Amino acid sequence: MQLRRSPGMRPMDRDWHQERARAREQAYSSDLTSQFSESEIVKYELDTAQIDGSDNPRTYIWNRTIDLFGMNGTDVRELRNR
Amino acid sequence: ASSTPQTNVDSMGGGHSYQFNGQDLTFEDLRDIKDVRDSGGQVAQLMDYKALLNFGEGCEIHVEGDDETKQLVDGEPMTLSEWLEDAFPHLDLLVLDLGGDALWYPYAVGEIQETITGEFKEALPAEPWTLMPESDAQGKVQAWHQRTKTHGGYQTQTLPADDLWHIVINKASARDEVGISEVLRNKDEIQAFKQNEAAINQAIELHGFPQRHVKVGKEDGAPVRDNDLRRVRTIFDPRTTDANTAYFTGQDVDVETLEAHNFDYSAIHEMDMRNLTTALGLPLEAGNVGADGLGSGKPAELRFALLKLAIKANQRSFSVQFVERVMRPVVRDYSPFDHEADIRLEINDPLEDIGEVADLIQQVGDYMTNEQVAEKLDLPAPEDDEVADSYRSPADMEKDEAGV
Amino acid sequence: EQLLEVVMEGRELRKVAREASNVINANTRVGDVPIASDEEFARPTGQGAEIRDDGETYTTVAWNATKLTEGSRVTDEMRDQAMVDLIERNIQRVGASLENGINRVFLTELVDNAQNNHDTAGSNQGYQALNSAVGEVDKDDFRPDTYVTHPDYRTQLFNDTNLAYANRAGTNEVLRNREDAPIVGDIAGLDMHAAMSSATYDDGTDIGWSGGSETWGFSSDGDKGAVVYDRDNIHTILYAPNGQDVEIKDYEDPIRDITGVNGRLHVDCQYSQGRSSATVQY
Amino acid sequence: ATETQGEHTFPVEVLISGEELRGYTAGEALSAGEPVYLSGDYEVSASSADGGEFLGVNLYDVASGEPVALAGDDCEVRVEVSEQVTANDEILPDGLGTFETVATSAASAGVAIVQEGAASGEVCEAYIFAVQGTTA
Amino acid sequence: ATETQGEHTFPVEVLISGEELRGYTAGEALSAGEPVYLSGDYEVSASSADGGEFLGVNLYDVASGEPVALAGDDCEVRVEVSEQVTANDEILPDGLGTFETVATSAASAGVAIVQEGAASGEVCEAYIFAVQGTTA
Ligand SMILES: [K+]
Ligand SMILES: [K+]
Ligand SMILES: [Mg+2]
Ligand SMILES: [Mg+2]
Ligand SMILES: [Mg+2]
Ligand SMILES: [Mg+2]
Ligand SMILES: [Mg+2]
Ligand SMILES: [Mg+2]
Ligand SMILES: [Mg+2]
Ligand SMILES: [Mg+2]
Ligand SMILES: [Mg+2]
Repeated sequence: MQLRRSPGMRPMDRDWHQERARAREQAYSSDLTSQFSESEIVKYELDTAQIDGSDNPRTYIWNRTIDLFGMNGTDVRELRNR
Repeated sequence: ASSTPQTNVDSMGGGHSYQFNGQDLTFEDLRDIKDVRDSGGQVAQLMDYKALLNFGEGCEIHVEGDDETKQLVDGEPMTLSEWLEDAFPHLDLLVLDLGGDALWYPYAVGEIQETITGEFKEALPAEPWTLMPESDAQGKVQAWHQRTKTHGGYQTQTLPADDLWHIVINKASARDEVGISEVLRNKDEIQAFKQNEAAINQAIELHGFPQRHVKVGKEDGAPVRDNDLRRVRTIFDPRTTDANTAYFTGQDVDVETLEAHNFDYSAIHEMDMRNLTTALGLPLEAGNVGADGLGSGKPAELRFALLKLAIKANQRSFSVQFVERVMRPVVRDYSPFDHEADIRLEINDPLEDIGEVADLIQQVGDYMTNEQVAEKLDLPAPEDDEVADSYRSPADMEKDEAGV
Repeated sequence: EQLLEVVMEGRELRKVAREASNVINANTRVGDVPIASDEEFARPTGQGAEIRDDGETYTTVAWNATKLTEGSRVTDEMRDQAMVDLIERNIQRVGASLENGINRVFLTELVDNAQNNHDTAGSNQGYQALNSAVGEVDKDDFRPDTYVTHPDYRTQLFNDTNLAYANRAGTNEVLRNREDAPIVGDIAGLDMHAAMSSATYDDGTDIGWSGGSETWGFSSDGDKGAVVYDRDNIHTILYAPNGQDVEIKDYEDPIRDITGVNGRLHVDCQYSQGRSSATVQY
Repeated sequence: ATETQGEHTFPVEVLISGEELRGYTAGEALSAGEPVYLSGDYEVSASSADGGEFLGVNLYDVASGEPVALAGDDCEVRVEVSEQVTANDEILPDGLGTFETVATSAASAGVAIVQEGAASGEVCEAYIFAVQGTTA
Repeated sequence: ATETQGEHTFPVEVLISGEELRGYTAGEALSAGEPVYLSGDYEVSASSADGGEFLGVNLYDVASGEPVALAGDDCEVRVEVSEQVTANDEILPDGLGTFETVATSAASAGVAIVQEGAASGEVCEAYIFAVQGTTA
């Protein structure tokens, strides 16, 4: 008998996909204990997700405190040479 | 030029594998269409109204120069139209079934059937959710792949495209032989509709009704425990209460109310319906919803023009394919007539105002032959060819002949 | 955009028993097939002497079909939130598990109760082993028409120069299409081939199953790697209370948010004449 | 508790049969298949090594304080054993997240009976037939 | 086990109530109403005397190697006793295919409670409340 939280069932759950994707987009690093709830780490099996901050758009978008040139909001992975 | 196409088509790939496209759909996607169709409620009723508008008004068969076809079929004369009307006795039902299927699914599909003697029996539809086409490098259907429920699972076969027939209403391009499901095309709008319906129903249960909240004890006073609340719950139990119950208390009992928390579920329902009806191309009125300034005048005339144009486009698309891929093969293989004849199948317009057509005839009948009048009026032409061909009324000639 | 709406399949075992044996759709879960005695020789006698009796004696092979079952239970919270139809997936799995069940019952009877054996002792394991095994059955006055084969045996057989060389096979089909070649189903007088999976035979290592007498395989001293037999003399007896065949039912719990799918079939497998069958041994 | 199939590791479904699913608060972080006992009011924690600490097996991984589904007694379960076991052996929570036999333990009665035998570190199939608490 | 009506003998229905019906292979030929225990992987055999050997009662007659349905914990059953029994007696397998009282046996704990008394060699009605395995 399988509940939605049961270990053999997690890959069938739409929310397990959605929250793992959403976790990768929120993180700045692989340090899960710092960034997430113990509940999220267990429920979405975040040890197994390749969380490292590389999939977060704010890693690449410039957001300098003083901007005289409208440079903020440019994403480096969208330039000519990326 | 050339005798085979020399532009390529997108319509080739790794079969029913793990990629996503409108022609690359799986048997699971076909059963997903079937589940939306089966499960009823508002979504199914709208798509049934769409089928009834396009195909529910019935049909007529024409042959250009029909009388010239006159030939003995079985010791008695028929024309090709008379033979087709005997070959397809219940064509009004068949057109509604196939026309319905071809709106829901990417295609309607079926078989020719013979008697044991080998005379034509019927065109027999097949369950479209069970069948998918296999296509060549130029997008033409080579084989049909079927899977169906069987004792303990699914039973599978392949059939040659040479002895099925299929019809496509919705297409990605005029080159597309596989077509598009309007259900799968608009699946997001269908999901959004169903989610908001569930959300409204749940919200009505929680929030649509007031609820009693008895608070017990003085504020900053002695605490009241669960066993103490049990003896209070007994006094105010809603199952035991009746409309004109009165209450007597000390100062430290408060009968508060969770009010019904007003939200405009009517406007949410109207918004969902406006989204879904327009997604399915129906007028808003098909969903039992209306709007200001759209009920009359040029604003009404336009939306009904758009609807009638949409219907004509579907009707012609179906009519041509049914004649070319069902009727002509049946004439060719089971009939003494010429299959290259100018057969037409025309499907009736669902929204004709007979009273407007009648008033048109009053105004300009003086410029129409009696047969043209009979056609517009939807009646058989006169039995006498000069009467049929003449312009002035059959009654107006008949009263003059009575003058002889 | 939306995530991948897909599941990748596991290993699928080869299912052949319904084709590779005589199938009886029994009216009862237990029953009997009647068997006649062997042919004899009319005895010499003098003139005017009494003709002695030696009439046809009979016996039976009993069938005793066992309910194979497989089941699954899932919460409606999971069923509603699934990537794909979980009930369709569990239906397909349950159906597959019962077909695999039939094939285990069939193959275990087929291998254990075949009354003849050809021991290859290594050496000539290809066409010569099939011809020798037909010889063993022919020597008991039956004629086989089918063979059942392990993956190891298939690999040996398709390395045999008598099949792998177009000159020697008379066609290049075995070299081109291997198992799908028409010669592979038309060899040594056998007009059918039934390619089995390795896991099919009952080792007794699987839960709820207690093993057969042999080792099924073709890669170590004493393994049985093929069976050459008469398809009309091995019976697969299927019984179902509510139809001809496997029944799947959709359970829904009276109280909890639980749904499930359960399949069942009753199967037995029995030789009519075990002498009509020979195993091939490594 | 894990099954290997080629490259892949699959979690075994813990509950084979039964409907004695019952919900408790996790007193600590717990993982699927662990034996647990009552540690506070409706609160369950991982069982210690001998008698008197068993209510059921945890069905899914939980953080501390989350609600836990247990398979109680009257259930058949797939469980990891820390030692060799055989059919008819009574087994008991081991203190290590596994079970072990009553014969090995300091106790004299089990909580489950082995239906299918298993080696040390393998998955056994067993029927849970009893709970154990504080008798003093 | 049998009941008599006029000249006729009828088989008794071994099960009165309960849903705890479970499937095993028979390790030998068994008769309906016999107490049985695990003797191999999912394999059951007739219980010997004095405890440590009871999973349930066999529900219908079987030959060796056939699948047997068995009633266990939470079932209420009609079973033949070896000796006189009374309501509230604890009973356990006798080693003879019957049950007997704990009081008569060398054991100290039973497996079923007698709900309706019976004389020697006839059917009592009893509720099965426990299983017994190898504790060593
Ligand atoms: K110890
Ligand atoms: K004794
Ligand atoms: Mg106070
Ligand atoms: Mg019989
Ligand atoms: Mg005589
Ligand atoms: Mg004789
Ligand atoms: Mg012989
Ligand atoms: Mg090839
Ligand atoms: Mg149960
Ligand atoms: Mg009960
Ligand atoms: Mg119980």
